[PDB]
Amino acid sequence: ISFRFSLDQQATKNRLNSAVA
Amino acid sequence: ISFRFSLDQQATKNRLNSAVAVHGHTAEAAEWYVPPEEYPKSGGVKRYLIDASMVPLSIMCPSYDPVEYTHPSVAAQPVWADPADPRKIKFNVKDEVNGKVVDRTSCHPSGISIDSNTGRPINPWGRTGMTGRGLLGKWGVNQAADTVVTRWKRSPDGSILERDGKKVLEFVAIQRQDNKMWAIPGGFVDNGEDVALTSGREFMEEALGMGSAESKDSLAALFSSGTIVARIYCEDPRNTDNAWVETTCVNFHDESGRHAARLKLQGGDDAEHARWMMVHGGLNLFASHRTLLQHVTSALNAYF
Amino acid sequence: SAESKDSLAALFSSGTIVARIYCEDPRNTDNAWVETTCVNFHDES
Amino acid sequence: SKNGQHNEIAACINDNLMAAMMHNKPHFVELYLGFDAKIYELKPSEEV
Amino acid sequence: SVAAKTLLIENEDGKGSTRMEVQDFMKRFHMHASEDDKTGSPSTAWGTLRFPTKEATAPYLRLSVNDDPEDALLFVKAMLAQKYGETYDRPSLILSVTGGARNFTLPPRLETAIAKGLRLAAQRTNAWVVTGGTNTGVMKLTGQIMEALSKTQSHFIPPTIGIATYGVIIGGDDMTRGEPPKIGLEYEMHKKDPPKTTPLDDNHNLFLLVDDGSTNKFGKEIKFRAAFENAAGQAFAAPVVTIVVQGGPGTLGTALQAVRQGTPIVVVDGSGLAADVLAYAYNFMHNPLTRFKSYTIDDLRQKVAQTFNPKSSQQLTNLLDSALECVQDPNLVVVYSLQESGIDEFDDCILKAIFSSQGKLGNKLKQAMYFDQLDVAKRALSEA
Ligand SMILES: Nc1ncnc2c1ncn2[C@@H]1O[C@H](COP(=O)(O)OP(=O)(O)OC[C@H]2O[C@@H](O)[C@H](O)[C@@H]2O)[C@@H](O)[C@H]1O
Ligand SMILES: Nc1ncnc2c1ncn2[C@@H]1O[C@H](COP(=O)(O)OP(=O)(O)OC[C@H]2O[C@@H](O)[C@H](O)[C@@H]2O)[C@@H](O)[C@H]1O
Ligand SMILES: [Mg+2]
Ligand SMILES: [Mg+2]
Ligand SMILES: [Mg+2]
Repeated sequence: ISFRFSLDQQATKNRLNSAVA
Repeated sequence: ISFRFSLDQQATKNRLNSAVAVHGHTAEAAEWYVPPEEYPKSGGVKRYLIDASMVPLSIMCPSYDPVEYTHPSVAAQPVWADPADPRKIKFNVKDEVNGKVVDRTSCHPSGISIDSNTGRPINPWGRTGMTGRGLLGKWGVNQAADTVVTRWKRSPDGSILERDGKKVLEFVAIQRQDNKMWAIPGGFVDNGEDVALTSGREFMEEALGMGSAESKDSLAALFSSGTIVARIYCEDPRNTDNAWVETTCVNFHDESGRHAARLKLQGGDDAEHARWMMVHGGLNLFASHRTLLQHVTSALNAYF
Repeated sequence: SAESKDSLAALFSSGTIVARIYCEDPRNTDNAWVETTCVNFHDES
Repeated sequence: SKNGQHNEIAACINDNLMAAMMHNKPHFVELYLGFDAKIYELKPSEEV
Repeated sequence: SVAAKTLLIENEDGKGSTRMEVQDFMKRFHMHASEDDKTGSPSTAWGTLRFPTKEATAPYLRLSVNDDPEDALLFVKAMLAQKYGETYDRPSLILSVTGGARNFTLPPRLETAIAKGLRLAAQRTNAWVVTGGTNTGVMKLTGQIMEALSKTQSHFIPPTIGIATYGVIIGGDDMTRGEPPKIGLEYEMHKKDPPKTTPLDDNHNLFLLVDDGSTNKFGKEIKFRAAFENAAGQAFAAPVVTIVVQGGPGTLGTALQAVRQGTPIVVVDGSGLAADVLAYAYNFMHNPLTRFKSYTIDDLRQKVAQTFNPKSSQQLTNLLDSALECVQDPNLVVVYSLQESGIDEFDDCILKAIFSSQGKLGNKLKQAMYFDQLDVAKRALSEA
C-alpha cells in the first residue's frame, strides 16, 4: 500500500481565489 | 499486477487520418447545435424549426420567420432583469447598471453586432428560431459561472481507480428543479459581483444548501486553488437570438481528497439532489456540461 | 462489422508517417522503380 | 462450458463416460455427471 | 366457502384496529376502463382464484398504477390476518426475484445452482418472495422453488406475491365481470383468449394486478412493485433484497426503480443479459481490480446494442444512461459471479445486500443468525 500511495502522489502531481464566498 | 500495469503505461507513453478507407463517406465533425422545438416552461409555445446545416450567420437563409416570445416572469421586470427597450446599453464592454458592474462581453472572436432596427443584440453563435429574451433576464450575454469541484475516485484501499490507462475523476452533480436532468452547479452572475463570488456562492447554495467553523475553513482551503478551465458558449435550450448563456468554468480540484470529504451534500435552492458522480464520456447531462467535463479532464490528464 | 468497423476506424485515426524510402524490390528496373511511404498505426492499449 | 462449446461436450460425453466406466475411474464418472452426461444415452461399441 | 363480510385492517400507528365491512375498505382501489381515463372508476375485481391441481386458493386484487402501495400492503396484511389469525409470523426478509420472462433460456447447470441457492436462502429465512405474476421464465422457476416450500413448513406458509400488469392476463375480464367479491373463480391457462397470451402462474399465493387502461403493453408495474416492496420493508422494519437473473429491458427498469427507492440489488453475473450489462457497469464504475482496467463506455454500449437491440440511438442512450444510473451507488449493488464462485458465497452476497441497508439492525442480525455467519454479525456489531 505504501508503494501504491507513493506512485499515486508521484503521478497525480487563470488562478482564481473564491474564499470571499 | 496493478504495479506492472502502472509501470507499463508510464513507460509506453506526419500525422495521417486513414478513417476514409474504413467509412467511405465521413459525415464531418459534430456540426452545429440546434435547440429543441418546445421552449422549457412556456406552456406549449413552439419555435421556428431549422435544420442544423442552416444555423450559422455566414449562411444566407432568406426563409426565416422566428417567433417573438418573452416569459411572464421576465416581463414582470425583476431586479436581475434588463429593461424591455434594450436601447441605451453598451455591449462588448463592462457596463454599469444602477452603479453595479455587469460583464456583457462575449467569447466569440468577431464580437456582438448590434441590429439597427430594434437595438436588440443578435447572437453570433447562430440562429435558434426565436427572438426576444425568453426565460433569460438580460439582453445579450447572460454570463453564467459553473463550479466543477473534483476529486480522484478512490476505492476503500485508498488506491485511485484507473480506466483506459488514465486516472478517474469524480465531480459534484446536482439534479435541476426545472427539467430533472443532472448538471454542474452554477448560476447567472449577479450585479456588481465577479465570477469568483458567483461560482462559490452558487456551489454553497445548490450543492450544500447553505443559507461550520473549522470545516468552513476547510471549504475555504478547497476554494483557495481554482483554475479557469474554459469560457465557452452554452448549448442551453432557453437560448434565443437576443439572449444567450455563456459560461466561465471554474475547477476546484482536491489532490489529497481531505477537503472534498468534509462536504455534507444536500440539495437546496434550485437543486433537488446532489451527489458525487464519475466523469466519463457517456454522461447525459444538461446543456454543454459534457464539454466542460472534457475541458477539466483535458486540464487534469484524466479519463473521458 | 458495425461497431467493430468503428473500432478499426479508431485504430486508423492515429497514424504517423515514419519513413519515405526507396524499396529494394526485385521487380525494379532502370525506368520503373518502387518507392514506399510507410504509415505506422500503433495500438498502445 | 464458459466459451459456448456445450454442443461438443454433449456429443462426446456418452462415449467418454462409457470409457470412464470401463477403465474404473470413479472420479471421472462424477466429473462428467452434471455436464449433461445422460446415463440413458450410452451406446455399445459393437453391434449385437 | 362462506364469503367474508368484515375484515380486520391494521391501524397506521397501533397493532391492529377495528373490524369493518369489505366494501368500505375496497373503495380505495381503482380501475381504468380505457387508457385515457385518469381519475377512474371503482375496481370490483378482488377475491380468490382456484387453479387446477392446487389445494389452496390465491387472493387477487386489481388496482390502478396511481393508487397508493400502502393500501395494497394493508390488503396483504388483512388477508393474512384473516386466514392465519392476528398473531401471524411477521417477515424478517422480503426477497424479490426479477428477470427474464420469455427470453429465459438458461443452461441447466446454472439453473440448478440458482434454484438450489434460492431454495436454501428462502427456506432458512421464511422470506416473502415478490416476483411477477406470470407463468413464464424465472418467476415460474421461483414458483417451482416455492412449490417445495408449500409441501412443508407446517401451518404457516410465507406468501409468494405475484405483481402483474392487468391487460396481459388471458382471463382478466372474467376476474373483473361480476359482483365485487368472488371466492371460487377458476383460472384457465389453456383457454384461448384473443388479445392477450400470458397466463398467471399457479404457484403464487397472492396477486396484485396493476392497471393503466392499456392492452398488451407490459412495463406498467415496475414503479408500484418497487414502491410496494419499499413500503413493506419500512412497515415490518425488514431489508428488501432484489435478485437479477438474466433479464431484458423491464428488468433494467426494475433494478433502476429498486436502486432509486433505496432497495439493494444482487446481480448474478454470468446468468445472462441485463445481468451481464449490470455487472459490467458496476465493475467498470467501482471495482479496483486489474482485470477491470480495460473496461470502457464503448464496450458497454456495444454490449447493450448487441443484447437489447434498441433500434434508435436515443433508445440506446436512454438504456445506457439507465444502466449507469443503477450502479451509481456502490453499496446498493452486490455482484455474485456464477462461474467463479461457491455454493455459500451466494448466501454471503445475499447477506451483504441485507447488511448494505441503513437502519434495520435487529432484522439484519436475525438474517445473519439464519445463514449461520457469526462473523458478519460480529464485524457489524463491532463497527456499530
Ligand atoms: N440573467 C438571468 N437570467 C435568467 N435568470 C436569472 C438571471 N439572473 C438571475 N436569475 C434567476 O436565477 C434563477 C436560476 O437559478 P440560478 O441557480 O441562478 O441559475 P441556474 O439556472 O441554476 O444556472 C443556469 C445554468 O445554465 C447553464 O447554461 C449554466 O451552466 C448554468 O449552470 C432563475 O429562476 C432566475 O430567477
Ligand atoms: N412480466 C412479464 N411476463 C411475461 N412476459 C413479459 C413480461 N414482461 C415482458 N414480457 C414479454 O416478454 C418478452 C421478452 O421479455 P424478457 O426480456 O424475457 O423479460 P423482461 O423484458 O425483462 O421483462 C421484465 C419484467 O419481468 C419481470 O421479472 C419484471 O417484473 C419486469 O417487469 C417481451 O417481448 C415482452 O412482450
Ligand atoms: Mg444551477
Ligand atoms: Mg443566483
Ligand atoms: Mg441561485
